[PDB]
Amino acid sequence: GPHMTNPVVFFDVCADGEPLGRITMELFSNIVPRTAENFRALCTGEKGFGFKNSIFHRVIPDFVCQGGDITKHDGTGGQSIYGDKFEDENFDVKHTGPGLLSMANQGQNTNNSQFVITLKKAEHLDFKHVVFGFVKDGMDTVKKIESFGSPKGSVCRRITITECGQI
Ligand SMILES: [Cl-]
Repeated sequence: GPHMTNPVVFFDVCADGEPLGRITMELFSNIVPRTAENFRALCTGEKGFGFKNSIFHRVIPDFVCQGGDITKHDGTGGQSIYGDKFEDENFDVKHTGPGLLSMANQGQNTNNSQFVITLKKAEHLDFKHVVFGFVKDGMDTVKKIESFGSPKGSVCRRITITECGQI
């Protein structure tokens, strides 16, 4: 669960030139170490690729803010530090409320770099998507991102991760 030894990472987010603030996230390395490590390394950029300058390409109010397509920047791409895809590590954490970080996928064992931040409980994603962290500060920034979304997910401003890293 939450723990002092878990890594902490951040995104600084902008919407068409407007600063939205910083999201700070704790990653459950103690539950899903491979999945947490992937996300952490993508935040620092240490493998030579990562989340910096990527966008939130799909935002559905009352559901998710989705980003992490670092290879195509449109929802069709993504890549992990382990290759194009990696396994669903476990489903020990459920989608019990807002502010959870969960891996996007297109089927079993197809995790890459795409992720969502939840805006609500989502039981239907349990045993389907791996939850690997939570927003510890900056949920206000997440609600700003939500404000630019729409029912089908298109966004009215380009929402970018202008800086990111590990605390
Ligand atoms: Cl302890």
